Amino acid sequence: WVPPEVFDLVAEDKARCMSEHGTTQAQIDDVDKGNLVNEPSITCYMYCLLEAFSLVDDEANVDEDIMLGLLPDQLQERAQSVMGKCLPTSGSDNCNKIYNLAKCVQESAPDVWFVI
Amino acid sequence: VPPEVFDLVAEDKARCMSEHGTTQAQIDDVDKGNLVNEPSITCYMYCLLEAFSLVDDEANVDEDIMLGLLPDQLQERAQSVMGKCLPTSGSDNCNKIYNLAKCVQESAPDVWFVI
Ligand SMILES: CC(=O)CCCCC/C=C/C(=O)O
Ligand SMILES: CC(=O)CCCCC/C=C/C(=O)O
Ligand SMILES: CC(=O)CCCCC/C=C/C(=O)O
Ligand SMILES: [Cl-]
Ligand SMILES: [Cl-]
Ligand SMILES: [Cl-]
Ligand SMILES: [Cl-]
Ligand SMILES: [Mg+2]
Repeated sequence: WVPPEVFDLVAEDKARCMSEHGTTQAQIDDVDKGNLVNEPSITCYMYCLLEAFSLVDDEANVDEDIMLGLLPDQLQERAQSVMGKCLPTSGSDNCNKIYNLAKCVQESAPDVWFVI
Repeated sequence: VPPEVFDLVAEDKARCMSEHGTTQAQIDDVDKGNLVNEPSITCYMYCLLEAFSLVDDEANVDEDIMLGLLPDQLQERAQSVMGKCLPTSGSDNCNKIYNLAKCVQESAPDVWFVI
């Protein structure tokens, strides 16, 4: 046995997603605080992070069951009502659909946000 | 009032470790690629994969979800590893995941991916 090089999937996904969508760290910091803008460098970044855990496919379809598994116990009941209101996604393109979803979630549950 | 921000991965690990009596030291060892066939840690590993929909209630791997964790450039290597290591086998869910982790480690020994 030789020590392997270890890769944190979350870290590697954020590095890749930020590079593939031209996202700045300031932008990521804003997103991590729940502050969003309808600009692809933000919204396609969010999309990219969701897709890397199979929370969305490549056609903006969100997998509710995968999402529920990730959420903590204390948010399960609320999450079911919020996703019932906010899914299926709708918008102008893949990334705007994810924008609209995020905004729908914030409207329904203004005290809840997450970072992957 | 700013929203409370939940760290999903941190929550999932916290929940699994509390369910299985798993210590941070155990999780840190696995994160370094050190594996042992001990339920307190192997059941944690199963729990975490299950939370991510990577495995079902019998520790069967969902191949599309597992491959979906990885970037495009790693799909071929990942598929090769899955050819060697799936389907899972073992005496219970925790042992199935232990055998899977060990297979994955042996099959791609230069690298170790962790949620
Ligand atoms: C429907 C639901 O509960 C959560 C989906 C909201 C989108 C959140 C995106 C988060 C991120 O990209 O960090
Ligand atoms: C259970 C788990 O953490 C999944 C690890 C990610 C997929 C396995 C990687 C294969 C490869 O990249 O060598
Ligand atoms: C069997 C396999 O492919 C991966 C084993 C589980 C690794 C999951 C990492 C968990 C953590 O980092 O806490
Ligand atoms: Cl983009
Ligand atoms: Cl959807
Ligand atoms: Cl479209
Ligand atoms: Cl399997
Ligand atoms: Mg994919």
